[PDB]
Amino acid sequence: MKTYVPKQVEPRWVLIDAEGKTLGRLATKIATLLRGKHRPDWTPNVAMGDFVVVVNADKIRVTGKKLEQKIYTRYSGYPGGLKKIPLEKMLATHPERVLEHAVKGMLPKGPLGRRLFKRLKVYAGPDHPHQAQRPEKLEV
Amino acid sequence: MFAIVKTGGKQYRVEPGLKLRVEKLDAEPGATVELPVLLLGGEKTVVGTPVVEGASVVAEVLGHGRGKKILVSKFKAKVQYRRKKGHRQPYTELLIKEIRG
Amino acid sequence: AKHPVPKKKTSKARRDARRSHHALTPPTLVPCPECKAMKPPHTVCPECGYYAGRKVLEV
Amino acid sequence: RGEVAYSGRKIWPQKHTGRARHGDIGAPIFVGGGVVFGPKPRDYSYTLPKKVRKKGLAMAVADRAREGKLLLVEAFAGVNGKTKEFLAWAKEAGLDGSESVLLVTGNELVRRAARNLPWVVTLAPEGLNVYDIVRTERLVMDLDAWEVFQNRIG
Amino acid sequence: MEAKAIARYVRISPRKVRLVVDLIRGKSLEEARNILRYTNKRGAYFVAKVLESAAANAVNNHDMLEDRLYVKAAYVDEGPALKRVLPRARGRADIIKKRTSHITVILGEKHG
Amino acid sequence: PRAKTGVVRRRKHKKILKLAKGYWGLRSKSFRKARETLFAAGNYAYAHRKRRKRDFRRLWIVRINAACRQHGLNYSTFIHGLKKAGIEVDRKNLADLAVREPQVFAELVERAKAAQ
RNA sequence: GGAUGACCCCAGGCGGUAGGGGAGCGUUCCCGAUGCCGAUGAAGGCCGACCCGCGAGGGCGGCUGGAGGUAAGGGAAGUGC
RNA sequence: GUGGAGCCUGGGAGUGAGGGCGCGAGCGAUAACGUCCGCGUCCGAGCGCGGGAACAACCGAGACCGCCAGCUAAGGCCCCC
RNA sequence: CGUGAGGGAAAGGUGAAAAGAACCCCGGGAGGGGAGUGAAAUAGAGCCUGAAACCGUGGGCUUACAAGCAGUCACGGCCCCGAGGGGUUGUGGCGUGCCUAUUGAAGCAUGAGCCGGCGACUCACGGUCGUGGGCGAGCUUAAGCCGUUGAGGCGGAGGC
Ligand SMILES: [Mg+2]
Ligand SMILES: [Mg+2]
Ligand SMILES: [Mg+2]
Ligand SMILES: [Mg+2]
Ligand SMILES: [Mg+2]
Ligand SMILES: [Mg+2]
Ligand SMILES: [Mg+2]
Ligand SMILES: [Mg+2]
Ligand SMILES: [Mg+2]
Ligand SMILES: [Mg+2]
Ligand SMILES: [Mg+2]
Ligand SMILES: [Mg+2]
Ligand SMILES: [Mg+2]
Ligand SMILES: [Mg+2]
Ligand SMILES: [Mg+2]
Ligand SMILES: [Mg+2]
Ligand SMILES: [Mg+2]
Ligand SMILES: [Mg+2]
Ligand SMILES: [Mg+2]
Ligand SMILES: [Mg+2]
Ligand SMILES: [Mg+2]
Ligand SMILES: [Mg+2]
Ligand SMILES: [Mg+2]
Ligand SMILES: [Mg+2]
Ligand SMILES: [Mg+2]
Ligand SMILES: [Mg+2]
Ligand SMILES: [Mg+2]
Ligand SMILES: [Mg+2]
Ligand SMILES: [Mg+2]
Ligand SMILES: [Mg+2]
Ligand SMILES: [Mg+2]
Ligand SMILES: [Mg+2]
Ligand SMILES: [Mg+2]
Ligand SMILES: [Mg+2]
Ligand SMILES: [Mg+2]
Ligand SMILES: [Mg+2]
Ligand SMILES: [Mg+2]
Ligand SMILES: [Mg+2]
Ligand SMILES: [Mg+2]
Ligand SMILES: [Mg+2]
Ligand SMILES: [Mg+2]
Ligand SMILES: [Mg+2]
Ligand SMILES: [Mg+2]
Ligand SMILES: [Mg+2]
Ligand SMILES: [Mg+2]
Ligand SMILES: [Mg+2]
Ligand SMILES: [Mg+2]
Ligand SMILES: [Mg+2]
Ligand SMILES: [Mg+2]
Ligand SMILES: [Mg+2]
Ligand SMILES: [Mg+2]
Ligand SMILES: [Mg+2]
Ligand SMILES: [Mg+2]
Ligand SMILES: [Mg+2]
Ligand SMILES: [Mg+2]
Ligand SMILES: [Mg+2]
Ligand SMILES: [Mg+2]
Ligand SMILES: [Mg+2]
Ligand SMILES: [Mg+2]
Ligand SMILES: [Mg+2]
Ligand SMILES: [Mg+2]
Ligand SMILES: [Mg+2]
Ligand SMILES: [Mg+2]
Ligand SMILES: [Mg+2]
Ligand SMILES: [Mg+2]
Ligand SMILES: [Mg+2]
Ligand SMILES: [Mg+2]
Ligand SMILES: [Mg+2]
Ligand SMILES: [Mg+2]
Ligand SMILES: [Mg+2]
Ligand SMILES: [Mg+2]
Ligand SMILES: [Mg+2]
Ligand SMILES: [Mg+2]
Ligand SMILES: [Mg+2]
Ligand SMILES: [Mg+2]
Ligand SMILES: [Mg+2]
Ligand SMILES: [Mg+2]
Ligand SMILES: [Mg+2]
Ligand SMILES: [Mg+2]
Ligand SMILES: [Mg+2]
Ligand SMILES: [Mg+2]
Ligand SMILES: [Mg+2]
Ligand SMILES: [Mg+2]
Ligand SMILES: [Mg+2]
Ligand SMILES: [Mg+2]
Ligand SMILES: [Mg+2]
Ligand SMILES: [Mg+2]
Ligand SMILES: [Mg+2]
Ligand SMILES: [Mg+2]
Ligand SMILES: [Mg+2]
Ligand SMILES: [Mg+2]
Ligand SMILES: [Mg+2]
Ligand SMILES: [Mg+2]
Ligand SMILES: [Mg+2]
Ligand SMILES: [Mg+2]
Ligand SMILES: [Mg+2]
Ligand SMILES: [Mg+2]
Ligand SMILES: [Mg+2]
Ligand SMILES: [Mg+2]
Ligand SMILES: [Mg+2]
Ligand SMILES: [Mg+2]
Ligand SMILES: [Mg+2]
Ligand SMILES: [Mg+2]
Ligand SMILES: [Mg+2]
Ligand SMILES: [Mg+2]
Ligand SMILES: [Mg+2]
Ligand SMILES: [Mg+2]
Ligand SMILES: [Mg+2]
Ligand SMILES: [Mg+2]
Ligand SMILES: [Mg+2]
Ligand SMILES: [Mg+2]
Ligand SMILES: [Mg+2]
Ligand SMILES: [Mg+2]
Ligand SMILES: [Mg+2]
Ligand SMILES: [Mg+2]
Ligand SMILES: [Mg+2]
Ligand SMILES: [Mg+2]
Ligand SMILES: [Mg+2]
Ligand SMILES: [Mg+2]
Ligand SMILES: [Mg+2]
Ligand SMILES: [Mg+2]
Ligand SMILES: [Mg+2]
Ligand SMILES: [Mg+2]
Ligand SMILES: [Mg+2]
Ligand SMILES: [Mg+2]
Ligand SMILES: [Mg+2]
Ligand SMILES: [Mg+2]
Ligand SMILES: [Mg+2]
Ligand SMILES: [Mg+2]
Ligand SMILES: [Mg+2]
Ligand SMILES: [Mg+2]
Ligand SMILES: [Mg+2]
Ligand SMILES: [Mg+2]
Ligand SMILES: [Mg+2]
Ligand SMILES: [Mg+2]
Ligand SMILES: [Mg+2]
Ligand SMILES: [Mg+2]
Ligand SMILES: [Mg+2]
Ligand SMILES: [Mg+2]
Ligand SMILES: [Mg+2]
Ligand SMILES: [Mg+2]
Ligand SMILES: [Mg+2]
Ligand SMILES: [Mg+2]
Ligand SMILES: [Mg+2]
Ligand SMILES: [Mg+2]
Ligand SMILES: [Mg+2]
Ligand SMILES: [Mg+2]
Ligand SMILES: [Mg+2]
Ligand SMILES: [Mg+2]
Ligand SMILES: [Mg+2]
Ligand SMILES: [Mg+2]
Ligand SMILES: [Mg+2]
Ligand SMILES: [Mg+2]
Ligand SMILES: [Mg+2]
Ligand SMILES: [Mg+2]
Ligand SMILES: [Mg+2]
Ligand SMILES: [Mg+2]
Ligand SMILES: [Mg+2]
Ligand SMILES: [Mg+2]
Ligand SMILES: [Mg+2]
Ligand SMILES: [Mg+2]
Ligand SMILES: [Mg+2]
Ligand SMILES: [Mg+2]
Ligand SMILES: [Mg+2]
Ligand SMILES: [Mg+2]
Ligand SMILES: [Mg+2]
Ligand SMILES: [Mg+2]
Ligand SMILES: [Mg+2]
Ligand SMILES: [Mg+2]
Ligand SMILES: [Mg+2]
Ligand SMILES: [Mg+2]
Ligand SMILES: [Mg+2]
Ligand SMILES: [Mg+2]
Ligand SMILES: [Mg+2]
Ligand SMILES: [Mg+2]
Ligand SMILES: [Mg+2]
Ligand SMILES: [Mg+2]
Ligand SMILES: [Mg+2]
Ligand SMILES: [Mg+2]
Ligand SMILES: [Mg+2]
Ligand SMILES: [Mg+2]
Ligand SMILES: [Mg+2]
Ligand SMILES: [Mg+2]
Ligand SMILES: [Mg+2]
Ligand SMILES: [Mg+2]
Ligand SMILES: [Mg+2]
Ligand SMILES: [Mg+2]
Ligand SMILES: [Mg+2]
Ligand SMILES: [Mg+2]
Ligand SMILES: [Mg+2]
Ligand SMILES: [Mg+2]
Ligand SMILES: [Mg+2]
Ligand SMILES: [Mg+2]
Ligand SMILES: [Mg+2]
Ligand SMILES: [Mg+2]
Ligand SMILES: [Mg+2]
Ligand SMILES: [Mg+2]
Ligand SMILES: [Mg+2]
Ligand SMILES: [Mg+2]
Ligand SMILES: [Mg+2]
Ligand SMILES: [Mg+2]
Ligand SMILES: [Mg+2]
Ligand SMILES: [Mg+2]
Ligand SMILES: [Mg+2]
Ligand SMILES: [Mg+2]
Ligand SMILES: [Mg+2]
Ligand SMILES: [Mg+2]
Ligand SMILES: [Mg+2]
Ligand SMILES: [Mg+2]
Ligand SMILES: [Mg+2]
Ligand SMILES: [Mg+2]
Ligand SMILES: [Mg+2]
Ligand SMILES: [Mg+2]
Ligand SMILES: [Mg+2]
Ligand SMILES: [Mg+2]
Ligand SMILES: [Mg+2]
Ligand SMILES: [Zn+2]
Repeated sequence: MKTYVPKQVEPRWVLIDAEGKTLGRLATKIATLLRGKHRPDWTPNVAMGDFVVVVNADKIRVTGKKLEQKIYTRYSGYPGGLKKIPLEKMLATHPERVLEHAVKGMLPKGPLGRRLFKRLKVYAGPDHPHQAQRPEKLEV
Repeated sequence: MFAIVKTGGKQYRVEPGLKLRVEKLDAEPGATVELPVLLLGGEKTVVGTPVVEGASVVAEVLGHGRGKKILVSKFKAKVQYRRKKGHRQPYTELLIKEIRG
Repeated sequence: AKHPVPKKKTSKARRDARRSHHALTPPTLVPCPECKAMKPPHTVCPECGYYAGRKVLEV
Repeated sequence: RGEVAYSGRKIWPQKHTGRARHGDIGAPIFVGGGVVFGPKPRDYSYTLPKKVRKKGLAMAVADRAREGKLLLVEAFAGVNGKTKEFLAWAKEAGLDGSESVLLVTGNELVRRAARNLPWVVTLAPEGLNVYDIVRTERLVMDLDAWEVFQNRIG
Repeated sequence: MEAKAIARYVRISPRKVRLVVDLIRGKSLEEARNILRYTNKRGAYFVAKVLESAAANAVNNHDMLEDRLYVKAAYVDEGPALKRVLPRARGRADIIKKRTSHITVILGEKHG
Repeated sequence: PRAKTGVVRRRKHKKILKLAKGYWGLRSKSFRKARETLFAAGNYAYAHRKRRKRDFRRLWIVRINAACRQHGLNYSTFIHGLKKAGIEVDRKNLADLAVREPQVFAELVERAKAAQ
């Protein structure tokens, strides 16, 4: 009788506070929210998930010796251009990239997945500029 | 009111006034059939376990047809295997008269 | 050398994409202040033979 | 490819030309070459059993008899060569030209008179054959041709 | 009203003359004349002649006014090519195609 | 008698070319490229007619999962509870109720909790 | 089942290269045809989201075309790229 | 034990380059995507489907067509999924 | 083409009738626009029909953050014809061209630029099985002869 398809939804803005949470276990939930799979009307081919703001992204937490042994790498395309940055240095320099990298590695590849990444707004420290959107705080 | 019925091995939300194609039923056009009911909804709300005892949906058979033709084609590479099959799925077109329940 | 050669025929799409830079620009033309005819700037008017207010060339 | 007009010269060397290998241009893979298994003059005749053709002859006449379309005539009173003469006769015998007629008679004047009518096929009894019987809707015969028929199917 | 001229079998490659025709498509007759007069292409000569022919058709045969005329449509079609031998090194002959063009100009009246 | 090709091949080719309308480049214009593309197209439609059934079931399941969690239980428990309740509304209609009739779906969640 | 393909019922089989077998489509030509279709438009061409057929194909309708075509049933092959 | 079982007579073949894997041996070096046999399997011809990141022969399973229905198999159930 | 012996092409169709387009216009001409002829002039001589590759003009939809054997399944947007259909494709799912040869190919192994047309299991005689009919301890003629002029019969030598 033809599956329901929603008309363009009005997206919800939620707020998550990352302080003390485990890096991967939180990414996994931000991925779900960005994909909008918590919504009973979920549709695989439209951006209809939530917008997710995150504060205290520099106070994310991690187990074991990952602060020293977790190595992000970037390849520049040039001979010898494989750069190695440990998690310690990344938190010290570009802390918001840590949760961003982890969320992005759990989103789908392709056009839609890159757009849902743009619906994530990651911030170091407790403040965020999206007061305009009035984000509903979420206990995850 | 609405009703979830079962016919042709499939399930359908129906309401009075609805035209619906289902697998081909054995009835002459213009007669009425009764469909089993798994759930009633809307005003009242009744849940089959699995079928609701008293319930029924009366529907007039408008007539029978063959679906638009589908090209069933098969091909195996490097083996000169080609098959072309034309398929038209039979059906009955029903109008939902009333949800009895 | 070993005689390089096209590996694949260029598609109608790619051949015409290459030619997206081939359109002609129209000539730059200005009215001649003497006879009102359209002529290239900084050239003697080929219609009345005037340039810089005076007659230079028989036309 | 042997009866065609070109010579048996090999048009270019076997190898190192960058082209497909070929012999002579009479080969059937060339436009204008020989043709591989085209028709040759043939005799399509064959000896059907004498008894089979005799049986067919008698059966084909029996068919018209069983139908009511076999007529035997004493002679052809009026007709002496002229088409209108035979036409007059055929009108008295229920032959209006609404049905095709195989006319079997040894009388040549009768045969000359009818043979131009579109609905009539003419034969001498010695030419009685089943194809002309089955071709036509009616069978009209001399008693002298009826006699010849009886002699041949015996 | 529309008026048309066609120059058929002009001995020039269609691709070259099309560059010229693209300049005047949609142009008023007067702008097209000035554009063709200072276009440094062999094909300006051929395109001009068909443009002027069609404008003479528009005035003389079709009750259209000169000062209203613009190039409502124009296009170049390929005629039959003249095939010619070009001798090369090593006993090899190439085939040069000297392409031909059909040149169409269609004029309308821009009421303004 | 001679029986040249005549009309036969141009008419076969045109059938195929018609079926290939819309394809890119020579795949809609060359008989040969069209035919190769259509061999693939037929096989994909067969395989995707099979796959469409699986695709839609999975969309129903994800939606049902979201509707369930709004009530503090997950899909796998809902389904087992419906089983013990003997309810046989399928995933196509579960999903639809889950969207169009939240109140009826909630009733169905209660049945599934009550039947553990 | 009815009674010798009259159609229905229920049941089971139906991946496939070399290869065996069966049933069909279409092309050219012959009988059918001194016929029949045809300028109120033959063949061929170009479209079609319509009809029939599992399919090869066959219809039908619109445009082009401008003089041929050819049934039911059979026969013969230079018969399908 | 009624099975695309078996036996008999005859028409038509194709095949007579196999390969991987498990087990059993020989050769090799208790080497080889190695070689050679035996029993079995699969690919070959199932490069059709699910799992195994991808992958003829490992695991699951023998695709007649259709369904926006249900149950399972290997394998899975934090996100990509 | 070859010194020569010798090799050896391509190329048919206006219309019923030339009535083959006077004259005017643009243009050096070619060519075209009108007029005129004709049932028809995209039958105008580069002439019946006029497919395909190939080229162009105009319109609808679409495309400059995007990863592709080019499709397919789904949904949405726009355009078109009027509880439907067609065209288009943004996103999502899936997805290793065809043929050939191989143990095994998307395969970085063969062949193919693309289209149209030509292009390969036949015929004679014998044999051997099966099959449709005729006759049956018998069956059958060959060459010829007569007849016919798309008529069929005779002929027993001979063969099984
Ligand atoms: Mg619905
Ligand atoms: Mg957390
Ligand atoms: Mg989303
Ligand atoms: Mg989504
Ligand atoms: Mg640590
Ligand atoms: Mg993926
Ligand atoms: Mg249906
Ligand atoms: Mg049905
Ligand atoms: Mg009932
Ligand atoms: Mg298919
Ligand atoms: Mg395949
Ligand atoms: Mg295969
Ligand atoms: Mg292949
Ligand atoms: Mg393949
Ligand atoms: Mg093959
Ligand atoms: Mg193979
Ligand atoms: Mg194949
Ligand atoms: Mg096969
Ligand atoms: Mg099959
Ligand atoms: Mg096909
Ligand atoms: Mg070199
Ligand atoms: Mg060098
Ligand atoms: Mg050098
Ligand atoms: Mg070079
Ligand atoms: Mg290449
Ligand atoms: Mg190239
Ligand atoms: Mg190409
Ligand atoms: Mg293109
Ligand atoms: Mg183009
Ligand atoms: Mg390019
Ligand atoms: Mg360039
Ligand atoms: Mg320009
Ligand atoms: Mg000026
Ligand atoms: Mg010879
Ligand atoms: Mg010769
Ligand atoms: Mg000769
Ligand atoms: Mg010779
Ligand atoms: Mg010879
Ligand atoms: Mg020779
Ligand atoms: Mg020789
Ligand atoms: Mg050679
Ligand atoms: Mg060679
Ligand atoms: Mg070459
Ligand atoms: Mg060659
Ligand atoms: Mg060649
Ligand atoms: Mg040869
Ligand atoms: Mg030659
Ligand atoms: Mg020869
Ligand atoms: Mg010849
Ligand atoms: Mg031969
Ligand atoms: Mg030969
Ligand atoms: Mg013959
Ligand atoms: Mg024979
Ligand atoms: Mg005898
Ligand atoms: Mg007569
Ligand atoms: Mg006569
Ligand atoms: Mg007759
Ligand atoms: Mg006669
Ligand atoms: Mg006669
Ligand atoms: Mg006679
Ligand atoms: Mg006679
Ligand atoms: Mg009769
Ligand atoms: Mg130029
Ligand atoms: Mg210039
Ligand atoms: Mg001029
Ligand atoms: Mg003028
Ligand atoms: Mg040179
Ligand atoms: Mg040179
Ligand atoms: Mg030289
Ligand atoms: Mg060239
Ligand atoms: Mg050239
Ligand atoms: Mg040319
Ligand atoms: Mg032109
Ligand atoms: Mg042929
Ligand atoms: Mg032909
Ligand atoms: Mg053809
Ligand atoms: Mg055609
Ligand atoms: Mg096409
Ligand atoms: Mg097309
Ligand atoms: Mg398309
Ligand atoms: Mg195309
Ligand atoms: Mg094309
Ligand atoms: Mg296919
Ligand atoms: Mg496949
Ligand atoms: Mg399928
Ligand atoms: Mg599939
Ligand atoms: Mg399934
Ligand atoms: Mg969910
Ligand atoms: Mg269960
Ligand atoms: Mg269920
Ligand atoms: Mg709603
Ligand atoms: Mg059955
Ligand atoms: Mg069975
Ligand atoms: Mg069955
Ligand atoms: Mg089979
Ligand atoms: Mg003939
Ligand atoms: Mg005749
Ligand atoms: Mg008539
Ligand atoms: Mg008439
Ligand atoms: Mg014909
Ligand atoms: Mg036609
Ligand atoms: Mg079929
Ligand atoms: Mg058709
Ligand atoms: Mg009509
Ligand atoms: Mg027609
Ligand atoms: Mg005639
Ligand atoms: Mg015929
Ligand atoms: Mg017939
Ligand atoms: Mg042949
Ligand atoms: Mg045949
Ligand atoms: Mg064919
Ligand atoms: Mg068997
Ligand atoms: Mg067997
Ligand atoms: Mg067997
Ligand atoms: Mg045995
Ligand atoms: Mg046996
Ligand atoms: Mg045997
Ligand atoms: Mg055989
Ligand atoms: Mg062999
Ligand atoms: Mg051997
Ligand atoms: Mg084996
Ligand atoms: Mg072996
Ligand atoms: Mg061996
Ligand atoms: Mg092995
Ligand atoms: Mg392997
Ligand atoms: Mg092994
Ligand atoms: Mg083991
Ligand atoms: Mg041993
Ligand atoms: Mg060692
Ligand atoms: Mg080995
Ligand atoms: Mg080993
Ligand atoms: Mg070993
Ligand atoms: Mg083995
Ligand atoms: Mg297998
Ligand atoms: Mg495979
Ligand atoms: Mg593969
Ligand atoms: Mg294989
Ligand atoms: Mg697999
Ligand atoms: Mg897999
Ligand atoms: Mg793996
Ligand atoms: Mg594999
Ligand atoms: Mg497999
Ligand atoms: Mg296995
Ligand atoms: Mg196991
Ligand atoms: Mg099976
Ligand atoms: Mg299967
Ligand atoms: Mg099965
Ligand atoms: Mg289950
Ligand atoms: Mg399990
Ligand atoms: Mg996992
Ligand atoms: Mg991923
Ligand atoms: Mg993945
Ligand atoms: Mg999930
Ligand atoms: Mg010479
Ligand atoms: Mg020489
Ligand atoms: Mg000479
Ligand atoms: Mg020679
Ligand atoms: Mg010639
Ligand atoms: Mg012609
Ligand atoms: Mg003529
Ligand atoms: Mg006439
Ligand atoms: Mg004059
Ligand atoms: Mg004049
Ligand atoms: Mg002048
Ligand atoms: Mg003048
Ligand atoms: Mg001069
Ligand atoms: Mg002139
Ligand atoms: Mg003109
Ligand atoms: Mg003129
Ligand atoms: Mg007139
Ligand atoms: Mg004219
Ligand atoms: Mg025409
Ligand atoms: Mg004409
Ligand atoms: Mg004519
Ligand atoms: Mg023509
Ligand atoms: Mg033409
Ligand atoms: Mg044309
Ligand atoms: Mg064309
Ligand atoms: Mg054009
Ligand atoms: Mg365009
Ligand atoms: Mg446009
Ligand atoms: Mg980006
Ligand atoms: Mg964009
Ligand atoms: Mg892209
Ligand atoms: Mg895109
Ligand atoms: Mg494809
Ligand atoms: Mg896609
Ligand atoms: Mg979907
Ligand atoms: Mg649509
Ligand atoms: Mg769509
Ligand atoms: Mg877009
Ligand atoms: Mg993919
Ligand atoms: Mg691929
Ligand atoms: Mg193929
Ligand atoms: Mg080989
Ligand atoms: Mg090899
Ligand atoms: Mg093999
Ligand atoms: Mg290569
Ligand atoms: Mg390649
Ligand atoms: Mg090689
Ligand atoms: Mg290759
Ligand atoms: Mg080789
Ligand atoms: Mg090959
Ligand atoms: Mg070539
Ligand atoms: Mg070439
Ligand atoms: Mg092409
Ligand atoms: Mg071809
Ligand atoms: Mg044979
Ligand atoms: Mg032969
Ligand atoms: Mg024969
Ligand atoms: Mg024989
Ligand atoms: Mg024999
Ligand atoms: Mg034989
Ligand atoms: Mg026999
Ligand atoms: Mg006999
Ligand atoms: Mg007997
Ligand atoms: Zn001036």
